[PDB]
Amino acid sequence: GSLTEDGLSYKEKFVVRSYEVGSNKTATVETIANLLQEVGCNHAQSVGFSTDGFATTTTMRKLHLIWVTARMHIEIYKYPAWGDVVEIETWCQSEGRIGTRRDWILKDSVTGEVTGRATSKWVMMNQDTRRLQKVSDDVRDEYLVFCPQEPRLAFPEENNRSLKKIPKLEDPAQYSMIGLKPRRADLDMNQHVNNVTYIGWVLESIPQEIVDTHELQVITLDYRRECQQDDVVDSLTTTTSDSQFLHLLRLSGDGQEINRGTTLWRKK
Amino acid sequence: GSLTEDGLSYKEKFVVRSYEVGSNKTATVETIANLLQEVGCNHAQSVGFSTDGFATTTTMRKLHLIWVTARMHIEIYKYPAWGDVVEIETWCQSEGRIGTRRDWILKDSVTGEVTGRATSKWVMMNQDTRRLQKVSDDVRDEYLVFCPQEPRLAFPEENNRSLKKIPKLEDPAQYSMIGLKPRRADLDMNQHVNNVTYIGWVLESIPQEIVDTHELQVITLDYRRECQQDDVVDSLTTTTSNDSQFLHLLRLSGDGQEINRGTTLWRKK
Ligand SMILES: Nc1cnc2ccccc2c1
Ligand SMILES: Nc1cnc2ccccc2c1
Ligand SMILES: Nc1cnc2ccccc2c1
Ligand SMILES: Nc1cnc2ccccc2c1
Repeated sequence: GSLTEDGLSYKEKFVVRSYEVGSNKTATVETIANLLQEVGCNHAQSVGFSTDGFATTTTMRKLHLIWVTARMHIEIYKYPAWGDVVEIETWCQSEGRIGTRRDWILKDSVTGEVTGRATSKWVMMNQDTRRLQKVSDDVRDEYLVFCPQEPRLAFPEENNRSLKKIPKLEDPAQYSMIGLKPRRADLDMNQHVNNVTYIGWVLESIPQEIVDTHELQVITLDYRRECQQDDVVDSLTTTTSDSQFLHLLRLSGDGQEINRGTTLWRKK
Repeated sequence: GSLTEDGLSYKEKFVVRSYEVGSNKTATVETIANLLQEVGCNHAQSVGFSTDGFATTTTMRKLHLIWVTARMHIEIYKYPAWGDVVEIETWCQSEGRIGTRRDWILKDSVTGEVTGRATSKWVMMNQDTRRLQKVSDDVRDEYLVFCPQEPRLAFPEENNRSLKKIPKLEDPAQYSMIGLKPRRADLDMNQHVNNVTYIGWVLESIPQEIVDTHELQVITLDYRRECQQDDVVDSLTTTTSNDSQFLHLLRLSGDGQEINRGTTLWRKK
């Protein structure tokens, strides 16, 4: 792909592959999430940041500081069929001392219509202590020149689905998938579990009949803790209602929370 | 991509993606196997066959007959780095009434050098009864016009690694990864476990130290039985050997029913 005319956003076109589609011959939400991650990487490379998924500056590298996803929000109107070309436009925006935001717009290359949109909140943390730091003055001036100065939101709606608090699921869960482990294909270049894997694990506890009669429209996911290579996960789901669900990912042993989220599904 | 000038082979270029690489900053063998599957699907579409992974004709669809992988053989000399463009050329060849063969050649787009090669054996079977059958003349004549008439082998060698019999691993296995289950991302459009998942499951029992100090050079995998969506798998490995060789076994964690058997060859980095 390439940076747009103003150098404040990045665009890339993707053809949907045969192994990237589900039972309804269209891309899965995990395929979409992978393409957003890929276009975010190419945007970070096109302007000089690191490309390991942390988008760091030389200053951030010296201080052992990385960017970590705290929240992901995805809304899909139409999943592209295999062979279809999808165009994704992405940009970053500063959210003061709290962190950074990356937004995406998905379009049909042939019609030009918006078929999806995503937003994500990123926080700064020490890679070793796993702490959390306010965006310091020195670090923000290094990335602000690559962000639009006026607000540019994929989800502009005054107080919408991406800014609501997610509650903690109470036991007993209605549905569950237990004993979920990552394999080497679930790890990234830094040997950490890929963020898309957690989306897949959340969806493992959705009953088969929902998957067979409904299409996933919205997904909001909070990232509270990372699952290590040798950890085992339990995926929990309860219907809160269209069909809505509350989700919970937690360590199979102690029940330590790793993720919490919500999904909205539409009848086919 | 596109069919070549003679319409007897297909070529496609792929850029390596950020999520497609491993710890060495290069594509994994599972990424490669996925790209071979993708280029095979585009070749089947470019000449009118089905695109569900079974590459069927109207005659085969009428008889509930599909093509299934019996063996996969992959040899990688250089794994492409992310951002690198890899060009894959694929073609089919008839192997009499036994079945068909699909071959691949992987190249560096910039240098033009061969960085890998693969071969696979496919058998014809009834979708429902799961019973294999020898290719009839009516079925053979429908695909022969899309195959080179002279033999065209990715592995031409007098006695090569892709035609050797794989023995059954004996208990106790040296290494093992137990309780492996497929998720929805491991299923294809027909809700069957993707063939690349079995390659990943085989490699789950290779010790971390080998993965950290060696690079996978050769992998030969036999597909004896399919793992169902609700099945659990056990992955077993024993060292059989500057190079490291292993014997592999995938089997159902319950009854110990065999699903796959294979061999891997690794070279020191
Ligand atoms: N409607 C969809 C889309 N993508 C999915 C991805 C993983 C699991 C279930 C899904 C259902
Ligand atoms: N805080 C950041 C991080 N990475 C970026 C990559 C491209 C453009 C703007 C960015 C801002
Ligand atoms: N050297 C390699 C290449 N690809 C792999 C894929 C899956 C697991 C281990 C691997 C090791
Ligand atoms: N037996 C088959 C199946 N699919 C093919 C696709 C393209 C060219 C030749 C083929 C032969």
